[PDB]
Amino acid sequence: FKPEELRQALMPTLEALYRQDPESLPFRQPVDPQLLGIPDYFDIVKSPMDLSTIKRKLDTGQYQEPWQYVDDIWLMFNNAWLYNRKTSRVYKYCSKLSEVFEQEIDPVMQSL
Ligand SMILES: CO[C@H]1CC[C@H](n2c([C@@H]3CCCC(=O)N3c3ccc(F)c(F)c3)nc3cc(-c4c(C)noc4C)ccc32)CC1
Ligand code: NI
Ligand code: NI
Ligand code: NI
Ligand code: NI
Ligand code: NI
Ligand code: NI
Repeated sequence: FKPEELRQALMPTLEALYRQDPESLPFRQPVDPQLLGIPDYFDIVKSPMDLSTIKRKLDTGQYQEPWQYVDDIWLMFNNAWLYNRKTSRVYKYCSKLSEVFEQEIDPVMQSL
């Protein structure tokens, strides 16, 4: 896997997430527990992940192969499904992003 060519295949699936409005809005920056006043967040969520961090990882070439990228995307989703209640807007928005992601990523993984 050449990093620039891998980035060209993976990045459209990240943009597809960012395009989701409002559903990507809680995911575009790292969760800020001090601003949101949720001091238990880093207790429950051991490994934070968000779209901005995944973008930087993609841009800088830290994904050697596509399943590490998939793994971080799902970590983002999984953190929010763990921390947030099923009835909450963030949780529902998370499920929406995951639905978009599976639609986007499956053709890309098969082409890779
Ligand atoms: C500047 O952009 C705004 C900042 C406030 C944000 N916000 C909000 C605000 C505050 C409360 C009321 C509300 O409805 N919010 C909100 C706002 C926009 C959304 F798209 C959304 F789904 C929820 N709640 C957030 C929750 C989380 C979160 C994630 C992801 N994982 O664990 C937690 C906790 C992250 C952000 C939240 C939503 C986007
Ligand atoms: Ni593009
Ligand atoms: Ni939408
Ligand atoms: Ni390499
Ligand atoms: Ni993982
Ligand atoms: Ni598409
Ligand atoms: Ni699938």
